[PDB]
Amino acid sequence: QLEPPTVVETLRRGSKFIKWDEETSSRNLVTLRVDPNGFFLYWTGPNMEVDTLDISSIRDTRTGRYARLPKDPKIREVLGFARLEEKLMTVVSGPDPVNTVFLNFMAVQDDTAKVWSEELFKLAMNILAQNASRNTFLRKAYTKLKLQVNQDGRIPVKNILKMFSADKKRVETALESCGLKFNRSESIRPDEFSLEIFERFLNKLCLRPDIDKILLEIGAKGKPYLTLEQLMDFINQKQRDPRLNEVLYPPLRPSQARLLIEKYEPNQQFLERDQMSMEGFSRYLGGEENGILPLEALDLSTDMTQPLSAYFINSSHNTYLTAGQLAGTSSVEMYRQALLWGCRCVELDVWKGRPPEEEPFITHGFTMTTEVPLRDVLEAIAETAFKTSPYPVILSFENHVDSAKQQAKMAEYCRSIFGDALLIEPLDKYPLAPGVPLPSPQDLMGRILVKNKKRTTDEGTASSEVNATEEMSTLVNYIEPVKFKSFEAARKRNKCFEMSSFVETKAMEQLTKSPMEFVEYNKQQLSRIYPKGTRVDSSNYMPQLFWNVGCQLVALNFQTLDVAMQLNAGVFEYNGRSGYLLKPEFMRRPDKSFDPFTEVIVDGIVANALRVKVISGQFLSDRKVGIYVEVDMFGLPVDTRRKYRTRTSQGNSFNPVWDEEPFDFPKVVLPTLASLRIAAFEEGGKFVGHRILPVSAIRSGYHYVCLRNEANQPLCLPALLIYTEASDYIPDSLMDQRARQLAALIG
Ligand SMILES: [Ca+2]
Repeated sequence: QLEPPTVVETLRRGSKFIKWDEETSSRNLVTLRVDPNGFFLYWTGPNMEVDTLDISSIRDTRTGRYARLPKDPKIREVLGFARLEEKLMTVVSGPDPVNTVFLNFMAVQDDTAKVWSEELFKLAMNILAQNASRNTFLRKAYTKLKLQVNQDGRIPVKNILKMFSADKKRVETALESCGLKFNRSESIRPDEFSLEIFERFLNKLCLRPDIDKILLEIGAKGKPYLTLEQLMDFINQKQRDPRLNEVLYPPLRPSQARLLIEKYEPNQQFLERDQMSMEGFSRYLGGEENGILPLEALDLSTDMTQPLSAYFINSSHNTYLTAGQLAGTSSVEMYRQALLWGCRCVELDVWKGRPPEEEPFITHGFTMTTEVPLRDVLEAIAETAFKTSPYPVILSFENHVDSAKQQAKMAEYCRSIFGDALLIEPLDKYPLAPGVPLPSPQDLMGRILVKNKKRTTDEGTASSEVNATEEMSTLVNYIEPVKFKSFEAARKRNKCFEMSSFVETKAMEQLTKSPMEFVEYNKQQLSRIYPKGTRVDSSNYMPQLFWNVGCQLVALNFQTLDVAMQLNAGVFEYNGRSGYLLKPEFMRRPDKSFDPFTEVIVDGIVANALRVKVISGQFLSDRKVGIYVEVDMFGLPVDTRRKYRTRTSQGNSFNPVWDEEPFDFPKVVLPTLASLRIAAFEEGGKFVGHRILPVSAIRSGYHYVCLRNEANQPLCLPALLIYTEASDYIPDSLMDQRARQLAALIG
């Protein structure tokens, strides 16, 4: 039921806006249009050149009172400064939550900005628009070329030369072949640059012997075409998924297989005889029908009824910072970016107020950073708590205010800002008695829970907390922190609404010492882990180390995107970006038990066996440089193999072909926790793209994988071509041993 991106009628034609820059302090009058496929937001600016904004890279559009107000008096004199409030709209785009740009537009009509903001936020955060197929990204590149015209309304050659900048001579060679004007400028009329000419230009620019090898291997030892039984047997032999059932996902019939030939083959002579040439099969391999993940993977199809303790929750740590821990600058924008990305547990370190006024502020503990006040932070959390996923957001207070007047001021702020969302009273079905589990995420849709006390040197400043008052301890009902004594002692206590906060090193000690008791603890209560205090440059531990034993709130640092943050943002993308993933069956049922450090297969869990072979790649860069591709697998410490690599291609960043043996992962013990990680690098270590695929729902056969950038935003051109084969498994000093097992996962 996930819709395709549909551009409404009032955006295809476009309205008028008054784009104002705060820096240049200027006024222009532009017209905002969205192209009919839903790819760009383009406008003809003052310099007669069409500016474009990629609509997939929009983080937030905010209008009304949340929009940016001008602080230059002369630009308010220009705009004439309360109906003038709601005619504002700002668009927030960028490649990571830190380095965001702003685009300010003021409408000229009456009540258009609300419709424009809502339609742009719907077109940006779409699910099927992000997980598209390969042909859609090629058409996205074509629409990018068709929009950006010059002052004479033609397409200059320099845009085509800046697109495929990994060569020169083949570009004008193929343009001379296809019948195009190759020159310095050449002023190409857009009528003679339709989509078929673009497809001919790409097919004569990049020759594909790999698809010729695939056509050689799938039974076309006769040259030209494919018959119905050959194409049907290719699909039903290679492209199946043998883990599923043959009665729920039925095999392909020729009556359904004729529609693919009627849809993809361009040649009318092969079509009447029901055949498929090479030019049609190459179009088939990147369509809607043959993707890398099925559409059930990203749809909100997870059973959201289980207790809250059975859910990996996307969390953050020191969300106010934007740089290193010591001398950073605190900012309120990072709360909005974290909540709009999909984080659900943010942090607040509150401090006491000054003599002359009274206000608590948020900053790091005496390391000489900046200061933001608490009211703006709570307003930003109230604004962007449910703009992306209607599911409960846990606030994590780290209180330091010792003057109870300011504590009652903070409690009154929290009550007056949020409203009905804040969980001020416990629920009817679930009381706070020893014996009853936590509520469900479905029961708390749209609510906000706080985490405060209710009446060391490595932990940072989060160990000298202050005791509560009778005002701020009313709000703490379901998630209340408590000091951790033992596992059997906190298991005989049987109070499910407790939770404990660890530091990274104490959690590593508890994981190496007694893992089964840690898993049995995590079936009932919540447990949050934050990184240590030694990390002054905002590094990240690998969160799989604590996802293995069922920790729910594994807090990370959102400012820097290393491999840990890449894995976190990649694995919480599924389940509709809701921020909640379900734990597997053997870590939330109280009768089953298993060791997380096992090395043989676990009874009652069906193992898998995966085999990945990289074939080729396309348009991976914009310069002559080599390319190599990495394949890693995270998971349980028996499954984690992150050594594999391919040989470096020579100077082919345009169509390199690798040719070696596949990478075998022949015994995956717990398959519904492993996460395959394909990544491509230039020679020397420059990052190109990566892609996170879970092993529980990856397809088999030849597929196109479209790489993403560091913050999981879809790149247009670069795309690998892999061949995977998933199948069911057919069988043929202690602390030293635990650290030896954890070495490859730590890295
Ligand atoms: Ca903190």
